[PDB]
Amino acid sequence: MQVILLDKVANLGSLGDQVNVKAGYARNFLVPQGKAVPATKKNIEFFEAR
Amino acid sequence: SRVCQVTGKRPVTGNNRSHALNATKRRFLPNLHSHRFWVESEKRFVTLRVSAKGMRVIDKKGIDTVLAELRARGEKY
RNA sequence: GCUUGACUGCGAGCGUGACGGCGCGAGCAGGUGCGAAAGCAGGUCAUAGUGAUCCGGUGGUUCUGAAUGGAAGGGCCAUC
RNA sequence: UGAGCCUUGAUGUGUAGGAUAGGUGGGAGGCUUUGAAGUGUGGACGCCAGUCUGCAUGGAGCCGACCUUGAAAUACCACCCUUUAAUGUUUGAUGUUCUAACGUUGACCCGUAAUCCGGGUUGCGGACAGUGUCUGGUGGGUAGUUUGACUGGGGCGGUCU
RNA sequence: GUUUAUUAAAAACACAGCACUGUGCAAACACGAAAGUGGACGUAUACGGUGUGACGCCUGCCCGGUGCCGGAAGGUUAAUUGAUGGGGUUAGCGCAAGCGAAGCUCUUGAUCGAAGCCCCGGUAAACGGCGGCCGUAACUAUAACGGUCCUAAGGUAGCGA
RNA sequence: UUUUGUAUAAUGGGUCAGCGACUUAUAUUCUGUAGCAAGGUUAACCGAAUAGGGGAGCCGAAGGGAAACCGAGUCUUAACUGGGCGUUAAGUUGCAGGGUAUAGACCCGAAACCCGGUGAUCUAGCCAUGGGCAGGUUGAAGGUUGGGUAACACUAACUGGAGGACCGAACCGACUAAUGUUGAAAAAUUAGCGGAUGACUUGUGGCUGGGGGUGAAAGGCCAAUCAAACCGGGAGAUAGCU
RNA sequence: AGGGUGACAGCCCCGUACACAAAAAUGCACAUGCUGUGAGCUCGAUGAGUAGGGCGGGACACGUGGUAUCCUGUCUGAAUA
RNA sequence: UAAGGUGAUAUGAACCGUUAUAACCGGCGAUUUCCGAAUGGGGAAACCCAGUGUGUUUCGACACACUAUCAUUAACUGAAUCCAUAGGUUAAUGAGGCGAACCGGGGGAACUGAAACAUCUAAGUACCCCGAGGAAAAGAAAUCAACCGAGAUUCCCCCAG
Repeated sequence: MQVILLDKVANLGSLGDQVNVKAGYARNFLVPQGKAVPATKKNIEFFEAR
Repeated sequence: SRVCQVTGKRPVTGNNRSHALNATKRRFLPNLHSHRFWVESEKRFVTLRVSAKGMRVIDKKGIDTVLAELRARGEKY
């Protein structure tokens, strides 16, 4: 879905991008291993402040 | 048991309505899967008996918010 | 030869069935066909050529229209 | 590799005709020294009929009802249709590789002097397998039932309006 | 040897043997909603199913039908995908005859689409089939033999009174 | 009792006494009776509790048509000389009874179906641990020596003791006949008969449960029973039958 | 009221109507004390894998029918006075 | 409260008491063997076999006390693995079981009726299972109504076969 990147990711990422990703590549790789977070419109200001 | 741990969904019964409307009893099994989840707060691979809808709920609420609901009703995980 | 009465709305009275029904019917109202006219024609000389109901299909009729204005559906007439 | 979508470029031989005219709109001046016609080639399309354009010679012009066409302009400016090509996005299909879901009735460590199970490491498979829902075929393995009546008893034959 | 305890002890059942087929182990198969177990702490010289029933001589012909095994260009084909078309409603426009935007909604279901079936090829120690009709020729007369019937093929060996 | 018809040799009763079968609840219609009368009448509830209060509501004095609608008329049709249905007949509430409806519905009686439990101390198969098979006979493989062979073969005694082997008690089974048939016995006795070192038999304990088990296969067995055990429940199943 | 006493009892007896009683335990009432709980006013905030939809069912008298509403096994999926 | 009394079959025997400690009845206690949720482990229920702690004018043997499982909380220890968790020990509190009906919820037939029977009916009935209470359940409107309004839920009578 709408996850935002956080790292030195390959060629879809620029340290934070709103992309259209699938659910299976979202969880177990990008959810809790690091590097992403689901964009529930509360975290879009919270981690950009970080 | 075939009970979803997150959403509490349990198998219900039904009928196989044919072309001649003959009633035959059967069950409605959920799309349950034993998925291994990772948490940041406890640093542990936590396996949970969840459904296909249960995976959809746990993505929006979060991996740690659902465990607060299992904490409140005394479930084990 | 000319033609659409193989008309529509009705119908006193009667035959015939346990019933559902079926069969005959002068006459009236409307509009016709034929004959100059009186008149005759509501199918075939008559009696066999048939199927109830339910659920629906089609056309017409605003008849009904679960707040109102419609509509869906139902009903009635024709018909499968 | 099949499709849409977005810029970017090509693309249109009924026939008379200065000539391989896409249609509607504004439209009698735009463009050229922010260097033009007209000649000379490379790449290229293709019904080899011709055309576009980089480079370059060139060194100051070409146009419009022009007469013809069922419809007039490479005079310019617009949104575009026909067909076609290459980048770029999007959605599917096919094939390869890979790991992180998932499988492990391979190995090892610990709970634990424990053949289960749970946790961890690692190997091998791997988005297959299998499961859930929906759905086509198969299915006496099983379940509920049906298989008519008159009839010189029943059956055979025959009949039912 | 076994069996109808309690009317049938056998020509029945079983039997080693033979043959077919399934099965590469987390096996096929089976008990179980499942877990798990049996199979088996076994590994195709093994296991499960099926028919036949020591041994000796042997086991012919026929794949059309029905089953199974594959093969697949096409036909047909579910869920799904919702392309078009029709209808209702009304902002507006028409003194009205009516028409009808957007949105919502009813309905219609082109295209996509697997196995199966049709189709194509095998398989009889698969279920099964192994037939008629006419014409002769030593004493009855055979059916050697000769035509036909294309439904796939018309009794081989051995036995029979 | 049932029949066209019973002394019927058609069914039923040994006798006596007790017991035993057209009910009840709620609705509706009809009749009788009683009250009021174009009106009649309450239900729950309240309650000075069978009074009284309560008129929610039901039924009747108006019908016709599918209906809108119209109305002593209405429908049918363009409209009916008409026609169909109505107007010109007092109902209503109790009580008793004759019926019907729903309930088991006059009483007794099925074979079976379904659910929840109980049983492998009998029997079928299996698992674990133990036991039993008197006596006699046939004399396999192997072994040794001699004969025999060019060398094996082959053969002779001796040795050895194999067998779902032979005969025959215990034990297990039940082929034939008699007795037995309200038996001594709800399958037995006597005399013959089969197996009897095996696919045997047996004690004790364990496992497999009903649409299931097990079955060297009879559709047998699963507590004197099995073409689906037993018990309890739905259940007063149902019966157009006696 | 009723029962008994040698056959049928208002006056024989137990009782009956009526009039009374609780050391102790306990029920229900009010009154007060104690410790927590929370009042009243103003200003807000508004319950998302949820409503709804496809397929497959179930429940509403209503059997999918033109079928509203409610529940959901499956697959998805809003708006924010 | 009392002049009688030691329950009954059931007498008899031996006694008690008569002016307040005979008996009878009521409240509160004491005792309460063994089995049974059975709870120290087992068990063919009324039996067997222990652990820890404590006690002897007789420190042998016996007697006294405690020791189930699960849930929460707290303390102490404690792996693979560094932290950390899993796990282990101990303590406090609570739960367990029985019981006739009623209530809610999870599952859920068939006979029969349809003059057969499959949709249907029987019927969410019987039964099974779980949970709770003196009642339970439901309960303050995303409810009805129709342009007037009503104002949670439950129960009864009508509407109405």
